[PDB]
Amino acid sequence: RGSHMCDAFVGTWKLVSSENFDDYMKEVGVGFATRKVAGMAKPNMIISVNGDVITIKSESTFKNTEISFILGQEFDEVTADDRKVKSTITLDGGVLVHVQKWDGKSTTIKRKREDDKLVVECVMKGVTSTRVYERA
Ligand SMILES: COc1ccc(S(=O)(=O)Nc2cc(C(=O)O)ccc2F)c2ccccc12
Repeated sequence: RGSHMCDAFVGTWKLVSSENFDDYMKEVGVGFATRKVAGMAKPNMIISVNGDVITIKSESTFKNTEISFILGQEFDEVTADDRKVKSTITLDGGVLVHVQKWDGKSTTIKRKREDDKLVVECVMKGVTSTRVYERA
């Protein structure tokens, strides 16, 4: 197989900034103790592409997680904060758009490349958070 545009995401990334994530987590419904421990974490994110399958791994002192998915195809995800969600990830103009659905709720996480960074923007009921990763 040849190159794909989404190979721009591939690599090893480290969190360098996080803005408003506590208020986002409150809107998502994350409990106090999990918010405090999860907000401290400075994860590494490892993204790989193999054929049609994209794999996103996160490693941190809080939790290790791994999702593998095909664009546009719904999957089951257990999130780092222990929600059991239905997830669908698509590519819209270079941006990975990830919708998580659970318990009648929904949140959207966008991942995009900007300069040498990977920018993660999430939104829940009007509350947004921005988390920025750099190459590790
Ligand atoms: C480290 O505590 C977490 C790790 C991951 C998730 S999430 O469900 O994967 N969504 C997500 C991930 C990122 C990221 O990886 O930076 C940025 C914004 C997000 F909404 C969490 C979701 C809720 C609370 C804590 C989470």
